[PDB]
Amino acid sequence: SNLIEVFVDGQSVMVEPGTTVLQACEKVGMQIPRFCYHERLSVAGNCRMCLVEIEKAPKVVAACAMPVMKGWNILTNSEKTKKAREGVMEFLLANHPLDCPICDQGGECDLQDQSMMFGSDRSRFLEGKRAVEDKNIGPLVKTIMTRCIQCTRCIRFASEIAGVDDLGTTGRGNDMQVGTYIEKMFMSELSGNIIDICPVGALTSKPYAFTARPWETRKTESIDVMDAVG
Amino acid sequence: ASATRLIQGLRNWASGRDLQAKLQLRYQEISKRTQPPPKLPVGPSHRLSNNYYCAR
Ligand code: SF4
Ligand code: SF4
Ligand code: FES
Repeated sequence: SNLIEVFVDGQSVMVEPGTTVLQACEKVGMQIPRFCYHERLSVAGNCRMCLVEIEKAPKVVAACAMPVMKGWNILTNSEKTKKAREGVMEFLLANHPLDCPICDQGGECDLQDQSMMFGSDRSRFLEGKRAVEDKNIGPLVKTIMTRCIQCTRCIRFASEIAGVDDLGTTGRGNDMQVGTYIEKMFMSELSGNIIDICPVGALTSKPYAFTARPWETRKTESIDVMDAVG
Repeated sequence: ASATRLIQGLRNWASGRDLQAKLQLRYQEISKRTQPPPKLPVGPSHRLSNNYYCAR
């Protein structure tokens, strides 16, 4: 009755047809690591972290936006899956500056967690390390676009939820500045939400900026006020 | 050290172990400080093109 079997590590499970491989792995409990996927936005494929070795094929394919054919067998813990993840993680950490002391996401990074739990232990790339000059987006959001990994998630969030259309990719090669061209103060509603969209420390809060670091705090239940929805 | 031979002989006679030879007051073979700086070798990694973290 409209269910397709996937063999996640040999374990069979039923999946609604048309949905992604990644939702099947999250159904059985697996987390394939991801940087450009999010469970509220459209599914672009620009981060290359979601890869998986599907059997009987010489080519590793993505799992952020893969449709599910009948009767798969998914290997999330094979050899070249780990080699692809270590390779892509070594690619990401080249043009990314040493700011982990002063970056505002010491406890709440994503490069740090996934670089521990999937990445290499030694680096390379002795020269290089380009630098992008920052902008001044607004007095609400502090912005250093050097840490921007060009993951195209603020763009999709803006253009598909904010509806404002004031963010864009510019350029080619390494030189892809994600930002706003005309030096306009990007001011709209929900612009405070963009500092949790950005998975790296590139779009942080302006008044908060250098007052804590997220392992010292303790987290507490509460309810929204001054809005009728809560 | 810094003693005459009479009390030296009294030391070596009260305990016939040749106390003048080794006495646990070092004068010479204190290790000469301000040593040269070391260059630490790195073991079974920084070996390029084969250090696969999937392996080890
Ligand atoms: S986002 Fe910040 S904490 Fe994460 S790797 Fe970059 S500089 Fe370090
Ligand atoms: S600013 Fe942040 S969310 Fe936007 S593309 Fe760069 S890393 Fe991604
Ligand atoms: S999740 Fe970024 S490439 Fe599939």
